[PDB]
Amino acid sequence: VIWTESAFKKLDEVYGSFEASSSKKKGFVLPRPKMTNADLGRLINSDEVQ
Amino acid sequence: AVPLLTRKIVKKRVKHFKRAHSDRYIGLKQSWRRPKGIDSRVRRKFKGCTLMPNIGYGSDKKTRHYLPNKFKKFVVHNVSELELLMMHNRTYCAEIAHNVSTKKRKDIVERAAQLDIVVTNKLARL
Amino acid sequence: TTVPGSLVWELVKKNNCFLIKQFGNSNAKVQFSKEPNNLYNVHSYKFSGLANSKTVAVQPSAGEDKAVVLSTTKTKKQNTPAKLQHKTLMRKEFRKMAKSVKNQVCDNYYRPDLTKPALARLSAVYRSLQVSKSGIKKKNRQ
Amino acid sequence: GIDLVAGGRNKRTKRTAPKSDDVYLKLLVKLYRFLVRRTKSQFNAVILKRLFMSKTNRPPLSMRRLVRFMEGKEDKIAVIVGTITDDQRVYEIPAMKVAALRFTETARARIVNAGGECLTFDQLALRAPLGQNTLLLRGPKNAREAVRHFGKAPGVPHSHTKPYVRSKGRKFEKARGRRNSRGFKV
Amino acid sequence: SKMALGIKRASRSHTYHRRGLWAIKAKHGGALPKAEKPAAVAEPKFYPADDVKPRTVSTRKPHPTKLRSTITPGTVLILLAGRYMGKRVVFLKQLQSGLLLITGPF
Amino acid sequence: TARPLVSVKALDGDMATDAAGVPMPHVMKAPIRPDVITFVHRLVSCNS
Amino acid sequence: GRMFAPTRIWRKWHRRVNVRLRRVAVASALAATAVPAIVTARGHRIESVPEFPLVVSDSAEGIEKTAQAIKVLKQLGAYADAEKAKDSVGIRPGKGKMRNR
RNA sequence: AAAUUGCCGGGAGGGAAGCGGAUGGGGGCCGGCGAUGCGCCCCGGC
RNA sequence: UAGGAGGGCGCGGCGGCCGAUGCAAAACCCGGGGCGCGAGCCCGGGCGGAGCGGCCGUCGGUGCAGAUCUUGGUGGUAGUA
Ligand SMILES: [Mg+2]
Ligand SMILES: [Mg+2]
Ligand SMILES: [Mg+2]
Ligand SMILES: [Mg+2]
Ligand SMILES: [Mg+2]
Ligand SMILES: [Mg+2]
Ligand SMILES: [Mg+2]
Ligand SMILES: [Mg+2]
Ligand SMILES: [Mg+2]
Ligand SMILES: [Mg+2]
Ligand SMILES: [Mg+2]
Repeated sequence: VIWTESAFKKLDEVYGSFEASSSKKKGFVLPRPKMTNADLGRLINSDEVQ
Repeated sequence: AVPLLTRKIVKKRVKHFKRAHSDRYIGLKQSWRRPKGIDSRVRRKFKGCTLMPNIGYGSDKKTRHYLPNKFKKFVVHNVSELELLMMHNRTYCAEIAHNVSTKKRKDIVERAAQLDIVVTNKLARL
Repeated sequence: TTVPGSLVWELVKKNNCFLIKQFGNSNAKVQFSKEPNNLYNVHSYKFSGLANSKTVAVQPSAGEDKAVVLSTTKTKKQNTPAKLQHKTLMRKEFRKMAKSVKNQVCDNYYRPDLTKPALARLSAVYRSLQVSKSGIKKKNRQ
Repeated sequence: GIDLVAGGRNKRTKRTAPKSDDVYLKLLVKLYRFLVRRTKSQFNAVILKRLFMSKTNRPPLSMRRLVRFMEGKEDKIAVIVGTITDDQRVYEIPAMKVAALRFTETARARIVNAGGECLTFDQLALRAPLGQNTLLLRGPKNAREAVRHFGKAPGVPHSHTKPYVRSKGRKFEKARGRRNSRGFKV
Repeated sequence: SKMALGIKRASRSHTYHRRGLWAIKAKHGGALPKAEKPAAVAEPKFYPADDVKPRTVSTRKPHPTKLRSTITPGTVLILLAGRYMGKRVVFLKQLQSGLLLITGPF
Repeated sequence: TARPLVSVKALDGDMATDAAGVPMPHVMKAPIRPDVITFVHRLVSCNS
Repeated sequence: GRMFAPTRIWRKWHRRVNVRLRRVAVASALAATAVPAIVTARGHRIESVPEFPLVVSDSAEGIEKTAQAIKVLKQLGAYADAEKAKDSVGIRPGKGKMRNR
């Protein structure tokens, strides 16, 4: 995808963020992933785990 | 261009598994179809009747798909995917696909000679 | 990879443009990956050239004698494809190519995983160029 | 010939990997494979075996029950391998730390505005890899509407199973087998 | 007494006596010597793609083939195969590789 | 308070301006979910 | 004679997906546009594009001619991909080459 | 294309033929069917 | 066996990706060479003279030895009655 500079700055106004009614679409917030950080390397090799 | 396989290829059966009663009829193809009869001597496995394929006739995993060359075959359509067998020429053998042109075959074979890749079709279409 | 390497692998482990799979999905399946920056072109997460920040490529150069390019991805510049790979055009002989590859792959702890494989591909590429120069003097079958 | 049932091969089955091909769930699966293998914590074993569950074996757990379960145990981190739904029937929620697959966007806001911290299973694996001071939970499994239909048949004595009826009303299975005055009382 | 030979060989003390750790307690002080890191070649001409294996110097030391009891230097033997089958010859001595050495006389 | 900026790549014959990047959208960070993508694409391409 | 169970016009041609599930899927697709390894895996020639996500100025909005659009693709790295499509156009194998495809 | 027929060359036959497992004898066909290259050295220049 | 499930092979489309093709595609023939236990696949040669394949997702008028099956052809009976 090649975004023009007009479209890119209003992609936020269109899809919004993790806030109620922030999106131009009604009844929609961005899905949240089942993991915040998907780096198995960093998880498994972190000091806590190791 | 020297085979890497260091184990003798053993085959528990070389004869094909022809379909039961492929002999009496012409319309029946030679390809195997399990006899589903209720009184079929083949399904009941009387001695003297054709043998069915079991899983027991399977060949060793470490000597499977090796040609008589002791290489596993890999079919290549062009130089682009010929060149990706650099570090498998001791275990993988190129075969130029059956529908390429003789012109492109010359190029693939020339490329494979200098990449030192075993090819079983270097005398094809000339 | 804006997303992490493991996630890229779980995204492209089953289909991508660089994957050549033949002989079906049975026990006969043969899998290679033909992206430029995969060394053995084996389609695994160790060697995958798309699911990794730190990848090395060893390629014969364009039409010119005995010039090898060794490239390593820049980890930090990673969302900049035009400036994504540090390419290194070296044309010296083999022993000094091997020392430099060890310098760029293993000795700086860039990615010691691919110490031996990168050198093996370097041997193969070097002798490929050597025979493109000289010709088929050896049948290479004993 | 040896006297065995099915040659001894185990005839029961269990999940060994989720039917779901969710890449994030597969990555959690790899993480907890590592943890249960190198760590030998029974907690990791249970968590793994419960990521290998369907959504009817992972029913939602709401705060009105989570707060019950957290009443006086704020030091321990709550773990629910499932979903946290809010519950507009509770008013004051203690600031609690809960790890789960999903949070309904209103329940996550409820927890944040209550001042607790709302985790995923990787963040859980950061500060409780062996599960120090954790409180594992399950939602109500047999609370599902479909379960009200299971068990011994509707028309046998002592069974309180809901029979499949296309609509409630006087005309829909009330007459003969549900009262003495028409036939018999089930 | 093959079994008795096996036991006497397998005894730990006699394993010491055979492997001769004494007179290795002679050269290197009164303690067994260390080993080092040889083979500093650092000059690989070529890198094989598959996992590298070098050649074997067979460290196994096969027992010499035993001679028959009824063969003594000075017997008359009977050849059986080859161009001299049936020839009656003389066994001179068992040569060092394990084969009999015979003469006609010629 | 941190989100990366995307530099806009201007073209030839573009006026000079003291401009900076566009901050990365939050949508451009959403979970990448290939199974949902293939399911929804299956049904929407069956919808024509 | 007939065919078995003849095809009928009242099959389920159009299937329904939840509006929120369409939106979630569009979110995941937008996210996947931003990852260079995903685009390159998916089959686009991007070795010369400056930055991801690739964003060009509003001066692009005013262009009119196809030569101008090509020239715009030249500053960017897209034109390798555009050429890939242009020289990979070829007749569809099969019955599609007579069903108006 | 097969069913089916002819001609040419081969094969075999004491009231069936065909098929499975053994090899054996004929054929017909396979040079990735089967290798000649590694190390050590001395020039002679590259 | 009746039956149930899993993993695969194969035919024809659609959305994608990688290709082949007048230096010969599709099809079909072969005492040709192989791979797989097997469905089946890969290569060689001939005829052929213009298209075709592979991988991922997905869809279907999708796999024949029988039905006194349907259409078309061909036999033995027979150079007989
Ligand atoms: Mg019966
Ligand atoms: Mg037994
Ligand atoms: Mg009663
Ligand atoms: Mg015929
Ligand atoms: Mg007679
Ligand atoms: Mg027979
Ligand atoms: Mg024979
Ligand atoms: Mg049908
Ligand atoms: Mg048919
Ligand atoms: Mg038929
Ligand atoms: Mg049938």
